[PDB]
Amino acid sequence: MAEIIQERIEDRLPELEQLERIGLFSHAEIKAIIKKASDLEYKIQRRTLFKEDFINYVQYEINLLELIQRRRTRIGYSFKKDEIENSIVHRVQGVFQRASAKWKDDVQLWLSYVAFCKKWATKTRLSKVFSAMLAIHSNKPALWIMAAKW
Amino acid sequence: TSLAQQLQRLALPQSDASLLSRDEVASLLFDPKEAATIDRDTAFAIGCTGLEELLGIDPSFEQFEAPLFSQLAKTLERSVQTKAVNKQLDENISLFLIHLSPYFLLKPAQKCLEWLIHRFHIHLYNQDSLIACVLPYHETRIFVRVIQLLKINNSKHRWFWLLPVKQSGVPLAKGTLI
Amino acid sequence: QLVFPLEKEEPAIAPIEHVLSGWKARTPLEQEIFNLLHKNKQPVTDPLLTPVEKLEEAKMRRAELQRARALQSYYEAKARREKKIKSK
Amino acid sequence: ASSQVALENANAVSEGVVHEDLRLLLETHLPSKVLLGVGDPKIGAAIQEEL
Amino acid sequence: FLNSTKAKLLKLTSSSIDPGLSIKQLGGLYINFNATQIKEKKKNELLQKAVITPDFEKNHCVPPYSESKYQLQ
Amino acid sequence: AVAAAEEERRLRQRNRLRLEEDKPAVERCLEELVFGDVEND
RNA sequence: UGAGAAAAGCCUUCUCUAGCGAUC
Repeated sequence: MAEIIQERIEDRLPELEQLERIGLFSHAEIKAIIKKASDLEYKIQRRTLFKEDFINYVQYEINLLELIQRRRTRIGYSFKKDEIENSIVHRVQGVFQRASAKWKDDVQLWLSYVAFCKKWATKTRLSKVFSAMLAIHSNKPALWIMAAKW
Repeated sequence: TSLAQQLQRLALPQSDASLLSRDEVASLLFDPKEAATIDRDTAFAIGCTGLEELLGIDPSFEQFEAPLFSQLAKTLERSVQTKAVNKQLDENISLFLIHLSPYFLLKPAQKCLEWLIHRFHIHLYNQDSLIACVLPYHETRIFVRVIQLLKINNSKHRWFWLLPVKQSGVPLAKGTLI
Repeated sequence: QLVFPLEKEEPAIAPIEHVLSGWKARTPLEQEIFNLLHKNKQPVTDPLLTPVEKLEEAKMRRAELQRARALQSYYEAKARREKKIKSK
Repeated sequence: ASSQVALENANAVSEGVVHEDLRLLLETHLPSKVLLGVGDPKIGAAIQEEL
Repeated sequence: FLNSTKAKLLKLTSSSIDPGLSIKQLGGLYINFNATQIKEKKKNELLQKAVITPDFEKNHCVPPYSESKYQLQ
Repeated sequence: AVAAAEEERRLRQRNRLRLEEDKPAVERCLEELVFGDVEND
């Protein structure tokens, strides 16, 4: 139940406390982020699972990344990218991998995963995504063109 | 039963049992079994859709977008705040129900009423306002549903004479009203 | 903690470029394209993207890898130049 | 792709020979020290000869 | 996102590679990357499963709001 | 190292001050998504 | 057998399966 969610929140804690070190975020903002992260985490660890919960989780993390990106330019602080941004991107990649494993037939989820890998992920991670796509969706010529186009 | 009478007289809507459990949920649009499987986001979406539909027919509803159909109203729960906040909420809900009363037979008004019942529990806190809103349509069946939402079992209650139309599922007769 | 077996295991998903090496030619279309490339100088596969199983021909191949790396930096630098112009 | 394609593969599996579609899948997604599990001993020998 | 390449930025070809299917032809991406379709479907499917139906005014007695488990059994 | 820590504390206070006075309209849209709309006063 | 026997309406405690969840 809450043991896995607790593990994930304690994993999320260090980048939040580093953000509090930055001065990018205030303590009440950290509390609100923790609360909403726990609320979103509780939905995707249930016995009955829906795709929209995964979509909302991914969208919330993307919005948090965008907010951090906007605030870093105003502050002028460019250090500690790896401590926060890479951790968030790794968590989002794990969420995408679980969602794609659960629902293989949904092409739209695969394309959203490809788009996020293009925007935020290393090129080799995007390379692995196309191989997973073409392995089970080799009967669609358009997907072959998109991989060759990239 | 003297202790039982004292306890049942001491009962208040704030300390209701349904606040602390999801076994039963009151809903105007759905049966309680399906109503207990609805997330707050879905009910908020239904309420916003109903209000957006209502805005087309009548503009003057826009003032209800902020206090009742926004994120602040989404997070707000009445039991946590003080009596002054509840009084201001009562004024806002009474005004919105006065505005809703002409359009009650339409579906968007039913969606907005469903969102209000889901979020603010107006069937417990604002019985008089709801009855005033729904009373001119006592010959309809949606009136019977709204009455079935309320709890009027006690014979000393103000609205006890409306008990049979809840128990039998029939509209109120005009002769009884007269 | 000790993990057994001691031998390491490769990651589950190959990143496309490793997979491209394994394929050969059997279609007549592939044969002509295969033949025209080797009679000339152009390689079939990207050397830096596609790893190979770990004298003079190795030395010139290393020079080819250095040139291929040089073009990638040149294209990136030219891409950086146009990005700076659009920012301005 | 089609029912006629499926019927051709069904005959090849019964005879124990390797159809062109089967080799196309095997060559593409198998790295080339590989253990392959098959239900028929005859098709296993045929694959080991071709690949 | 569908067609935004750096080759478009640095012009090297007259025209680009065209995939036949487009995002607009499909339902569209599930997420937004700048400053909902499943939510309307969930709302619409939930709306169809409502006690208030056509001929609701036609029926003479409203079905009971709630039943005890013993009576249902 | 105590004086070094006191130097960092004021740096956090200086960064926190600058992020609150001026906020663009796009940022306020983002903060409602990330933090919600809750008033405790 | 002997809180006699018989029938209706409410709470309390608990038993079985069946999907579902474990793929990062």
